[PDB]
Amino acid sequence: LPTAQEVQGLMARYIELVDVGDIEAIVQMYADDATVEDPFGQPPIHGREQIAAFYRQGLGGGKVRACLTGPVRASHNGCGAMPFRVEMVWNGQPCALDVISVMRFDEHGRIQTMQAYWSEVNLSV
Repeated sequence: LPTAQEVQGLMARYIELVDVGDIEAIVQMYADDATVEDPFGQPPIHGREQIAAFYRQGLGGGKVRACLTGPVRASHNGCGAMPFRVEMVWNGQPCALDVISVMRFDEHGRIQTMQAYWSEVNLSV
């Protein structure tokens, strides 16, 4: 179970992998029975293949970017939350999405749950 400092490291690492579009590396941060709610409110996806499929759908095009927009806030029970911005490209038009992601990590340092908070109000062109 990661310490607060290890949570900050793991979650900053997540953002880096997203930014460079390494699907394989991201999927491996997840526990075998992880769940992903993205956007939070939608039904959760479960299992490594479905999570893999999710990240391929979003990052497969290659041009997607991401960076932290403030520090990671970490707990002493293996959890953390971070604000970030995702730059992506629907029709050639640059757009940005503001997101906050909440993660719970398991006893092996792997992501057990991820919840990503955003909606259309957080999208800009």
